Amino acid sequence: PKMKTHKGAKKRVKITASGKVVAMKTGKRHLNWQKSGKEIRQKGRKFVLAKPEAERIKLLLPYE
Amino acid sequence: GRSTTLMRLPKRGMQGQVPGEIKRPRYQGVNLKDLARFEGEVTPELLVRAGLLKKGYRLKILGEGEAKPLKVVAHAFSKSALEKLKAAGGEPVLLEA
Amino acid sequence: VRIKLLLECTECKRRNYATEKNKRNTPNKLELRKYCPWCRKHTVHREVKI
Amino acid sequence: AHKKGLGSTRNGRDSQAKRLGVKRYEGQVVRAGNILVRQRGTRFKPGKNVGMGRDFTLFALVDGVVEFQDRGRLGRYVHVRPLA
RNA sequence: GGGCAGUUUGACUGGGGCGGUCGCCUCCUAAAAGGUAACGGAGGCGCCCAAAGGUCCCCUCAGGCGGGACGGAAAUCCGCCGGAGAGCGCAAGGGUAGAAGGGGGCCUGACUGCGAGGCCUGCAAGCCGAGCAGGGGCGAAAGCCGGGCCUAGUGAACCGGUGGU
RNA sequence: ACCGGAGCGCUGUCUCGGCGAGGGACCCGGUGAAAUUGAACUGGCCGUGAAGAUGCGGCCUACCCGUGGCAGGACGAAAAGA
RNA sequence: GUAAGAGGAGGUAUAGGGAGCGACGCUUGCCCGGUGCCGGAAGGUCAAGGGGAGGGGUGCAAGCCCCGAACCGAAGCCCCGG
RNA sequence: GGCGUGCCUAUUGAAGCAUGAGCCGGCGACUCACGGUCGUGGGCGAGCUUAAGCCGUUGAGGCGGAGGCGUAGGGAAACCGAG
RNA sequence: AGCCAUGGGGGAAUCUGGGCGGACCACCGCCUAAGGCUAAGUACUCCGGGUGACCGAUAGCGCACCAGUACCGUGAGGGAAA
RNA sequence: AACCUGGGGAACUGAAACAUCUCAGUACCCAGAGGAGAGGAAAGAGAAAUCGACUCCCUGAGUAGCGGCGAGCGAAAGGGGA
Repeated sequence: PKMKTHKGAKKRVKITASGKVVAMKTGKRHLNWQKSGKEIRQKGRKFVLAKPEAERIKLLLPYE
Repeated sequence: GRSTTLMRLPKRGMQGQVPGEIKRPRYQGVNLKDLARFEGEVTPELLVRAGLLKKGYRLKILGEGEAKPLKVVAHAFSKSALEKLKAAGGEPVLLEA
Repeated sequence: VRIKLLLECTECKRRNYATEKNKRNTPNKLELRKYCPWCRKHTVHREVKI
Repeated sequence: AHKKGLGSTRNGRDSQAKRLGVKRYEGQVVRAGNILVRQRGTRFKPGKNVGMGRDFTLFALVDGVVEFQDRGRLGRYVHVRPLA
């Protein structure tokens, strides 16, 4: 029956409604202290593509 | 080996607690190039079973398009779209008086 | 290693941070070193917790 | 098969060779950002319209044409001159 | 609470046990970029500093001969010879005195919002960062400051904890 | 009806085996299996080959086919190696 | 056996269950440090429970609901000993 | 008389002294159900197309717009809006 | 962490009574509990007939002809051929 | 024989291990009920001063939710009809 959208990556990723899957930056959690603002403002967003074609698929049915 | 590049991190602010989703007044973004396509009047009943709309609550006139001496009917009006009413049009909010 | 314990220099004016590290093994007490928060200028910056 | 006494070591570890060298040569055009040398010490030294950040590495400031400089009594330099 | 029920019991390897090991950095093996395998070579690292950061003013080694209470192949000073073998936290490599070394005055840019563009590489991270807008230190000024001569001082994501919008 | 060691009498266990005996086999007569089975028109040396050949090669004895008998090879059958 | 009951046993500690060596004749040494077994009205921690100082939301208010201290608690492991 | 080391499988690699296989007749393995997704044949056009079902049918079709698709995305959100 | 259901323990009232609007208190709505009967459209194939871009004795149901007979094993059950 | 409501309730697998989970309250055991049953007239349903027993088909929609927030699991209102 109807394939199930993967609730997970659905609950945690973006793709601009043109087809370019663009995600969210990590390595940002339990660090911060000896680090600097450079890593801060950089640790504000992310990118990606190529295998996020397979991920663009994994989204599935409602596309999104 | 690793998780499916699951190294990504979730944010999904309010991914729904459990009692359900917020029963909220959803919308309908629209353009005045669509208002330009038809003259006369753009009420709900017309635009719903024609145009776009589809049984979906508040309409918001906006975007670029053309200014014409016609009547619209919606619920919220963008400041930009409010200015295409200036050149020619009508401004009807929330119906009931 | 500790005795050099780390801290997040919280500023007054109700928050805004910059992160550092102390030095208990040095006469360093608390530290209100002059730094610049996300909002404003080079104002104050004190010391809190770990 | 009576394999008499053997031994063991410690010399199995090897650091990872990170890519080194100069990236541009005389001619190419940098565009503010196009780094040019991943060097250790001053094997090459910056000058006109060429910078050098924290790793000893010369890079880009202008839309320049690359050139070198032999100086010996100071070493070797890498200069950039765009249009003028 | 082994009387019974249920799973776990890594990988390593000149056939297996044992030891040893899984990450990073140094330079050989690397055949003049890269780069590369071995129970092939020798090694170091999971820390550090409110000054060991910062701007400006200043001085410049090791050692070599001669000379000196204690010292005395080494204390230290002096005279001269000495262009980096000194020192540059801890491994080296490399670079360095036309400073990055050693002393001092005023501070405190281990800033905020970004981010041009490259190195690297499957990805993911890692990486150098013009220049811009706020504001601040130094210096008359030119100009410098988004940590320390550098190559390790690391841990994706959820699950939570505190302060806060 | 348990494992060593030694002496006595006795014996085909051995030296060294010979004869005979009935029954299998061998010839005729009645009937008639099996595992294995790609096909074979299937000999040997010296080398060849993923290391061990009738078959490749520089080369061997020998008319065609059979019967009794021995057991070396077909990496021999029993297994999808204890 | 979930039990009901059953066996044990219409037996009674010269009995019935377990372990250990396996006639009889001679014999049995060191240690409670561990562990288990034993024995213990001090002491420690500690489950639900009792409790209520403080405390929150809310309604004008009476109030309803939740967070919840001090102190009390055994079995157990530690503790004293055999 | 010149030339010639079976087949399949397996393998860095077979005449292999690795194996399947005596011979033959026949049976016997890449489909479909949902959805996606790229390319394709057409009706359509800022538009498309109905589902259950109902009417009819005796291999006879039409009707039924709920709904999905499409025009606005951008912030997780409130929401701002070709920004 | 709601509502339903309930095993224990504590244990109401009879319409400002009760339960719910997702912990809970305030405001506003919903509906009257702890006893009961209900056709219709649903679901299926022992079975009647009817049909098929279903098969033709290795196919087809296992069983086309006396198939749940032979025969396997005490047994549950296996399962032909023709 | 199937369909049916309750009374108990698996393991293999997926997660490339594996206990939360899943497989599924699914196979399977009991019992009973009948062409039907089961169910069933509102302490409902839920945001508007909205509808109004039950079962069925559809969309709602893999949506809303759920989870070592992994595998994966996964509904109700509304509306179109019986």
